Amino acid sequence: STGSATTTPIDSLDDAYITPVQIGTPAQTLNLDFDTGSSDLWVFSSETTASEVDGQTIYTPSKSTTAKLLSGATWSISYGDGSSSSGDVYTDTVSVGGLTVTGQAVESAKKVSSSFTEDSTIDGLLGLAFSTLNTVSPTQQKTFFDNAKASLDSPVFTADLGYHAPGTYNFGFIDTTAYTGSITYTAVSTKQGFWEWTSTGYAVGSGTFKSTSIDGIADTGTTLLYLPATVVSAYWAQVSGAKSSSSVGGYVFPCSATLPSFTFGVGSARIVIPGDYIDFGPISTGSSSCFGGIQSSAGIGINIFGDVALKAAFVVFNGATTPTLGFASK
Repeated sequence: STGSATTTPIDSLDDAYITPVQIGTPAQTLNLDFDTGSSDLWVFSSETTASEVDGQTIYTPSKSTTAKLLSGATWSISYGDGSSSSGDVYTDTVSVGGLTVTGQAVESAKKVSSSFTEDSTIDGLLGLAFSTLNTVSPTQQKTFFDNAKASLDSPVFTADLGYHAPGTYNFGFIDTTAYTGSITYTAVSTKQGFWEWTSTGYAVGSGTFKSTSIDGIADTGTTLLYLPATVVSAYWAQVSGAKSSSSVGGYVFPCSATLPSFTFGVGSARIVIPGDYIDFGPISTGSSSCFGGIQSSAGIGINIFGDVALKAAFVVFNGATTPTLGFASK
């Protein structure tokens, strides 16, 4: 089998991407944030504290004839950005772009933190990291991809995120029309449960390429590109007027400035992030100070190849017995 779904930016900045997901019988369609940095499929629901729901579409398990309570099961998650949620668990039928899993753990939120409530466009998350990070207790549950894997034509999914535009998640096949050149595959460590890999280096604009190993994760659920402070300093030094602002919480720059591209290494291959991808607009409405899309990972404890980087590439998440990542230009 295969599946293919369009993923759509939630706003004009590509702060995140939502993908429609069918849950239950009859189908309840929710717009979920596909997140290769986590491993829980959780949704706003009829069980979510009323005051914490503000415009989201909810899953109502009582209206699904295929929903079954996973008795005794609870979940609770906290994300790198400080947000969180928790609740109980049902199993139900879940379909993504024509690909159907029966008996998928659907984690129903009883509580969500403010940032989720405040974002009316995201109805939940669909985790695509490794199932070892799944938070369901006492019995850990598998991700949608893990459950679908054996049935797929090939045990892979691909992320093709758009710049200020929709893109595509495919399951079970590689669309050879979606990228230019060849796909370069690179080793993955699953030891922290992430799609973790090592970039071979970087370049700033037309500058010479610096060969240096950068360990990080391919994370569709993170907006920006978070890299070591040295790398990030080298980038923003090439932007007139840029500075790191402790009050704002990272690098900012005047919108009158021209942003250089940023290139990262995949083996001997090279992915170029155009400068425009690194602009995240005014820090506040009307401000001439713009927020940068490349920021320091210092104090996160891991480097994160988030949407800023991934949307410059066609990315293969290869779930073969030994997982790998593939990157192509497009």
